Amino acid sequence: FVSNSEILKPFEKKQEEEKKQLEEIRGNPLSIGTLEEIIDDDHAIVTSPTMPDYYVSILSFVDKELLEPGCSVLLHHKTMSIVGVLQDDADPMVSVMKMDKSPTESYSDIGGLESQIQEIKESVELPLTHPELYEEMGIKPPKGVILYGAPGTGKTLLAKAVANQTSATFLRIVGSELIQKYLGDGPRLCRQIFKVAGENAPSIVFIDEIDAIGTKRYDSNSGGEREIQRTMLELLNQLDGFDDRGDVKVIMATNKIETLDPALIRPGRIDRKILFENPDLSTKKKILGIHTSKMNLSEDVNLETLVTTKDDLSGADIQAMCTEAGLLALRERRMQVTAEDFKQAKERVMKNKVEENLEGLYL
Amino acid sequence: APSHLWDIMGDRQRLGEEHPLQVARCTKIIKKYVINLKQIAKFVVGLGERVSPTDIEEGMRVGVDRSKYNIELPLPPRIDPSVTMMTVEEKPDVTYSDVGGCKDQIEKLREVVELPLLSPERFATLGIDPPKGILLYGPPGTGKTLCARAVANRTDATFIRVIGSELVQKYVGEGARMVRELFEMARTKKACIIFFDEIDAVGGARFDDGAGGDNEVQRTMLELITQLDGFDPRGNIKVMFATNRPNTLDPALLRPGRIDRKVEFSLPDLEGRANIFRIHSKSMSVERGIRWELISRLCPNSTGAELRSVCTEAGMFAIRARRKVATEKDFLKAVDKVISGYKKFSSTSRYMQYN
Amino acid sequence: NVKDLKASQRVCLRSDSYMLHKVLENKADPLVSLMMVEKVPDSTYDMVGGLTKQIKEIKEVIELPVKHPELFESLGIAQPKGVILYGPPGTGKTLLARAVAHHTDCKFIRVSGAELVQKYIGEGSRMVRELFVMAREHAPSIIFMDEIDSIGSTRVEGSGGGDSEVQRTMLELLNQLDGFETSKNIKIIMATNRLDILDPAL
Amino acid sequence: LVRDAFALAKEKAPTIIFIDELDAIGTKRFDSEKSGDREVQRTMLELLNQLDGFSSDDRVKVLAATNRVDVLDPALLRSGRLDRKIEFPLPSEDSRAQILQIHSRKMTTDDDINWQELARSTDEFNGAQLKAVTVEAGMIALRNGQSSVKHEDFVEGISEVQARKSKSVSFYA
Amino acid sequence: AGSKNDEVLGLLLPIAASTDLPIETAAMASLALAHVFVGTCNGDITTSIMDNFLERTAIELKTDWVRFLALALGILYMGQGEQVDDVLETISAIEHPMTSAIEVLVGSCAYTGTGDVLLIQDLLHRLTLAYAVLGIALIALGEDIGKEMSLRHFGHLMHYGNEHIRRMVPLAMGIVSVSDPQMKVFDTLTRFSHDADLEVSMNSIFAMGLCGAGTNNARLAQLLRQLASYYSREQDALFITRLAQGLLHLGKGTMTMDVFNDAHVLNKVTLASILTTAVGLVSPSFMLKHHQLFYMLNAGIRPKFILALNDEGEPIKVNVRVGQPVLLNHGERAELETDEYISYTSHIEGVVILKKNPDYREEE
Repeated sequence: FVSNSEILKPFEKKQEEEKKQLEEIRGNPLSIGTLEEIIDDDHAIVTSPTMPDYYVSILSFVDKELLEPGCSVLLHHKTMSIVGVLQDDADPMVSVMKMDKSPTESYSDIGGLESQIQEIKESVELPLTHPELYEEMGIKPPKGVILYGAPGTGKTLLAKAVANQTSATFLRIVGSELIQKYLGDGPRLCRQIFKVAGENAPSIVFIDEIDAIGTKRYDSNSGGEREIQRTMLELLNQLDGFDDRGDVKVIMATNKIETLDPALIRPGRIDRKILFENPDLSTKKKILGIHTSKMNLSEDVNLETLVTTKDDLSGADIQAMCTEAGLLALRERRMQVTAEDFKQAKERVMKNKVEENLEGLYL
Repeated sequence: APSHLWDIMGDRQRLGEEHPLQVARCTKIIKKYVINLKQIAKFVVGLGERVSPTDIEEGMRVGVDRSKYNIELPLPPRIDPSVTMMTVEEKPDVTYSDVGGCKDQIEKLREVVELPLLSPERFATLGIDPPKGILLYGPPGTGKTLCARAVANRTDATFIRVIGSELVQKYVGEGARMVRELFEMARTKKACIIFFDEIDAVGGARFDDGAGGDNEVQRTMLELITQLDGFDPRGNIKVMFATNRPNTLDPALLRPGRIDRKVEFSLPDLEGRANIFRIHSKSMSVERGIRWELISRLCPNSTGAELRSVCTEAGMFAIRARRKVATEKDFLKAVDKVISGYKKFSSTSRYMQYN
Repeated sequence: NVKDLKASQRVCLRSDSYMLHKVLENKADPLVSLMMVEKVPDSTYDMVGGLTKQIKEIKEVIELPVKHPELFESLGIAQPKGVILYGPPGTGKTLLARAVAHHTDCKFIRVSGAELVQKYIGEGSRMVRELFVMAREHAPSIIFMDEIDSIGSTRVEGSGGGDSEVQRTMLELLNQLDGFETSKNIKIIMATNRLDILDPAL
Repeated sequence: LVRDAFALAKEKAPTIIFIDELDAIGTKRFDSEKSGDREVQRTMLELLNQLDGFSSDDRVKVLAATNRVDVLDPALLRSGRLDRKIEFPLPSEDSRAQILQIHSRKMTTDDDINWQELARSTDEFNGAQLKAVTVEAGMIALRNGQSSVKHEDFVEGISEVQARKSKSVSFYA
Repeated sequence: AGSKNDEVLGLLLPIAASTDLPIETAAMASLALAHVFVGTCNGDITTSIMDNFLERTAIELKTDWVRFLALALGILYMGQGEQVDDVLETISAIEHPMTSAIEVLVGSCAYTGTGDVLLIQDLLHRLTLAYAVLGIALIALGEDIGKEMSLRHFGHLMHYGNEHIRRMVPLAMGIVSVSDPQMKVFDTLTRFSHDADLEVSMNSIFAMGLCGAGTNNARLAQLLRQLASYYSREQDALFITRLAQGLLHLGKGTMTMDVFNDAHVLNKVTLASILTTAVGLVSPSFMLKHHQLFYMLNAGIRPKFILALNDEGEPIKVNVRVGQPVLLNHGERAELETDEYISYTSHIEGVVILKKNPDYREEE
């Protein structure tokens, strides 16, 4: 009664009078354009998609902080005055960006790697989940981790489980997409990658399978060897010269990182170097049980029998046999996969599917 | 709430026929002003009401009315580039005392940059010329960029950091415009500092044979050298060149007169690496009675980036090893971890001397 | 009202009053630069002779989990990502990819790796993986790869053919389907000539 | 830009157009597949044609200054454009003594410095390296607090790092 | 604070009746007597306070010492229950504008912890005074639902035409946010940090130290450093801005002040500090006052700790992984976490006892 007269009454009166002004303020066409620069006198310059040029005064419904060079604002029809700023919704630019929310992964499927998980979990998941450990101690967590090892160890699933527990933005940058056909777009792409990751949350930056510049192999994209440095050094300047408090976490992994320029690795920012090797007979027993957990197995099929047959195989080679054994029984359409299918599946993977070279051997 | 106070002026600053101004540039001045529009159209007009005859200058953006063209208000030139507006930073986090060590490489930079800005009358007595440019390269990982942000803190003025890949654009010839964007603000904003990061991807002397496209990069330096040392000796502020590859740089770029003070970072010795752990001892947790001179002595000569990783990892042993605070035992484990354990790639440590 | 209005809709904008009048039509199926949209082709199994032995290989492998998604889900395995053919060009290996899309009632879409790289503001690298979105809104995709390598028309018979960048990128995008959407409706159909043309990662 | 430059040069009197850093113009070679070119070549063709047919008679004169002649257009040098070939060898003993002394005209010294003595300490230095000697000499007096630059400041300025100078507690015995 | 003594009836009681507040600015012991009896009232202490409002002469019309006596009755009658209505009827006998500020304070202290529609509407009607807004955030502490929803009711208080109400808005935000810092609270205090009225910005500074209680700086790093531009504009901005900055580091950053715990017990000692120091922080704040009013915060400091003993105080080591410490033993602190062993009674932080079973026993 008393408060409603001093709150609801003056508020509803000002809102109705404000809506009456919106007809004279915001016209029917409401032209827009691109903002170039702003001046402290409340006057700016806006360029419409038809490329005109005008100089007007900055009106209400906007502040000095909301105005940024290169944005889009709202104009007027006859007077061409700036009505206000128009925020950009439905992602900043690209809708296919790898940014997602809470993917599906757990720690049970990545089991067996816990020796290598403890290092990456403390440097990535720990400061995001429990920030009070690094902030109260005074130490600064590393700005990223790097992975190296033999192909097939399943380095992709190591960082996939981090995005689920952190429940934050998770980005992926393909190493083969770093370069571009047109010269000069290489650093323009990498500049927009850290720009989006820096605006919303510390998030995650994960780069996998970098073939860039390595042993050429792209004759349809010509950089002239000058685009090599400009594209790669752009990633280096964002991990060093760019001012950051340690929020941005950039992860790089591929088959062989030795061919890359060690200056691009930027030592001292990445304090975690994780190596991956082939698991032994004890670890493969736990990995085999993971892929066969959701699989229906017969009574004669033993997990310890298939592990003994496996020799010089990575984590990806174990899942290949479980997938091939399911396809062999799929042709006969059996509910429970018998033991004869696993015997024929393990032989075809290590023969036709997996080609084992000599490399360094000397028996 | 703030919009209601500005609606009173809406009957003037909005409905007026003045404000709808067409921005253009005056090509020719006759003392009749030939002014070229953005639509590729030109006209000739005189002065305005409040327009002063000395305000209009050759090659300056001048706004005119949309209906009947007449000069109304002048505007600052070079309105097209939006790129250099974001290059100016504000209040870098790295302070002047963040660089570890008493090394004299700090005293050389403050006298050629901070001294003429703070005390311009000190060198005016002897009538000398302060160094225009400087040189900082060093091996990667010595904290060279920390010294660049340390000078900007004491300067308390405009600081510009230019990326080596920012100068080269997606068109041929636009990189020449990028150079004039930097030096134009030098006359507009006095007593500022420009900085170049990774100038190797910029710097020329790539010769010719066999690539066929190397002439696009060298034209950026030919514009950069011309805008730096031209016919008219135009210069005010200090120019900083920084890269990790001194070998691939233009040997003419390294010649003096565009650069005077040359400071190359080196590996800190036992006394140099001692202050690196002392400046980090104020942070984290250090047990009372631990001598950091023995820790830096066991660690061989390496870059400063790997020295801060020792203190970072030293605090990480207490989690797995079940410790309260970082002790001397956990410090010895970091020597075999940060240094001896990481010896496989992922590092420089005097790896690249030239290329 | 605004309930019947959505993105990419051709409408009629009045002149004097500067207001919306009505809706004319929608946006055409082909988008961006070059978009190949073919739904329910005319190629069937009867049009392909002598490959019946190989038709059973592209049926119980490719076609089977598409029609019956509950098979590999019950068996505990994962749906196959992609299948590549090894043979000489011009023998009709592309016809087999268009014939299987008819029986599965899908929309056949090719991939030209030459035009996937353009230059715009924010769209520069979007065009490479833009074909992934076109397989999102429409689940029956069965993406097919075109412009494999040099058959002796163009030059550069050795080194790479440019497909190694697009093929390995599209296959990596399949991890987001099972990780986030938890369903994979996208399948990459590839082809080549020799065995050693592919990268060792594939 | 080239056509409009020489178009006014007739009405603007023999302004003697000066062009610096010619390394950007004069490259030709050939174009096969990658390494896109010919966009710069169109600028060269205007420089060659304007200085031949319709100009370069009396009031049209152009001075060109480049860095290295290893890469340029062999057709750019012609009796109708560039006649005299001028080389600037490194200054001699008596030549460096005069150059170093002129840069000190704006400084304050006791006139006890022997510039011919400093010329012998400078071995094969260009005109740019000579100017840096007077700059370093002024910085030594600031740290030492000297009210005037003496002779040992120029000698110590050479020992300081400018060109071909390293020191920094490095002794090979 | 927290102590109870019956010897104050012969020392501080007769001094408070000297009516030295409007003249000599003395006889402030009413604030001292509030810390004596906590949760209970007194007949002689309350009577001596009402005697100051009984004369209501021209000398007593000053508004500076009005709320000094109200804080005395607010602490004594805090949590009184249904017996607060009998006291409000006695105060309502004397009709003076000073009685409006007493009823909105003492009345809100007894109902603290329970939300009510009639109690909130009565506090909003008195705005057209300082503790009338703080009474809404005080009674909403006991209800976690009404605590988070009170943020939207605070932003609606800017509809008034007077700036004295707007400057009191951020003071209520620090009461509900004193436990844990929130992201939505930081966005609201940003608007009050920049204003033409200095009293609006200074009150928002003191609210930042209360909301960030329990830590040093999280999102407040750039917010406290944004106030560096106000040092040259106002000379009083030097002490006020740095006063709330020390509250985040109070007790070396480990100590804090909160009315909540694992047992959900509201502490009247902490409420006797923040509520008394909110209004009249410094001399230029609100009306003319002194610099001695903000020292009440030292009596409500509650440190966080975890400790284990056996019988006579022999130290026993536990295992608790928290922020620095990770896997502590003895003489450290912890929050919202226990050990892997079996405690005795509290099963929470602080000083506890460990009792091990003969089946599974793991010790040092």
